[PDB]
Amino acid sequence: AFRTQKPSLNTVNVVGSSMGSGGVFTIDGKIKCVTAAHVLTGNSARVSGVGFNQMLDFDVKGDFAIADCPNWQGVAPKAQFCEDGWTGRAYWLTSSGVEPGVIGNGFAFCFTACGDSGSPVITEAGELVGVHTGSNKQGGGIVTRPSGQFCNVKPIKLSELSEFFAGPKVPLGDVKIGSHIIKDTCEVPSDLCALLAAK
Amino acid sequence: GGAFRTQKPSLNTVNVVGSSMGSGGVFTIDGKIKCVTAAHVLTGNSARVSGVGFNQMLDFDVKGDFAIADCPNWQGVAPKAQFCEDGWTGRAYWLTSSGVEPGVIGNGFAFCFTACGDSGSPVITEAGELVGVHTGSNKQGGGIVTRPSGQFCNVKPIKLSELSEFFAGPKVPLGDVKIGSHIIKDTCEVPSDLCALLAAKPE
Repeated sequence: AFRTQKPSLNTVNVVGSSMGSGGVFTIDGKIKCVTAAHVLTGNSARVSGVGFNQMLDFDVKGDFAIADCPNWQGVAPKAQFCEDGWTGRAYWLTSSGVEPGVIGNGFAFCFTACGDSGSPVITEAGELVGVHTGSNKQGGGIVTRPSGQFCNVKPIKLSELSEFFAGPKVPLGDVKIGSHIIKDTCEVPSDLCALLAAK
Repeated sequence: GGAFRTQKPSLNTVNVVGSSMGSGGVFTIDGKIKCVTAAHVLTGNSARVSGVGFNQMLDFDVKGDFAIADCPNWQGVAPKAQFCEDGWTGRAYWLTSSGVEPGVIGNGFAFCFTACGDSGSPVITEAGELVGVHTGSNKQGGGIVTRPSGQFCNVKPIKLSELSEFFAGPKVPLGDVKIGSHIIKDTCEVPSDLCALLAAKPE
């Protein structure tokens, strides 16, 4: 809905013990690929994309997985790991398109689904936050950082979520919310209400 | 409706009915509660202005297609607003009678998917400053916004690349997405937020 129709160019499919996503970036001069550990079969998966297909082996910390792949001839955007404790708007580079979301203090918010595990999560400045791990199917996200630390699906204030969205306040209306959200307001910035109603 | 439009209007939005039916908004400007809309929706320089629990005939001061009136009896939300600076560019919101629609104010242009009834919608920066009021569009996103002075942007041609600079997200390929007759297609990739918006306009 708020997902693009096509993935970004550096987004890849990643198949190991299940099918998920990943992406390719230039980090520390080297072209690398990140995804979620749990989609790999052991430490390996077949990484496919436009003009690419090759098995790769990943270094792993918790659900975070990274690999060298110097055969990538496509674009590999520069991306460093963002500072720990960074919060803000971000993008989930999934295999079925880019979905917008939020990285907050101890939480993540984004509408994701099966096949999205492994998606890179990057800041609006292109810095890498981590990779998508999973969700409660209601916007409550699990993101894992290169350290291996992660956020769980914990209760959040609608008011706190709202701080990450611009636009004048509008009534929620009949828009259903998501059971991990503490509904501490019936009015929300328009960008957020448009996102919530698109779920 | 529009493209990425909220189901409900912002709390300060009003219906404006004069010689036509349009939108308008109520703000606190120079310490006074005022209503802005578009001059062409008025009858002469009057319209009936209504919201929940408010219904009044108002007389407006007009410059070009910009109109503003006093409405001191308004009891609802009325955000403080100052005019934004000349040459201001950035992301903005159109406060229409049928919901809030996101858009962009660029150098000599405006982009937002609008339609009949949106005339008179306040256009405001993400910080809440007033750019002007919505006047009209080519229905494919090329908009005319009229500033308080009466100055306005035409629906001039724009490069897709120049429109891209106002949107965040990794670059992604344009798929199906039809763009808009006034847009010069000088790239086939676009930041994800722009691609999502473009693809959300109905046939």
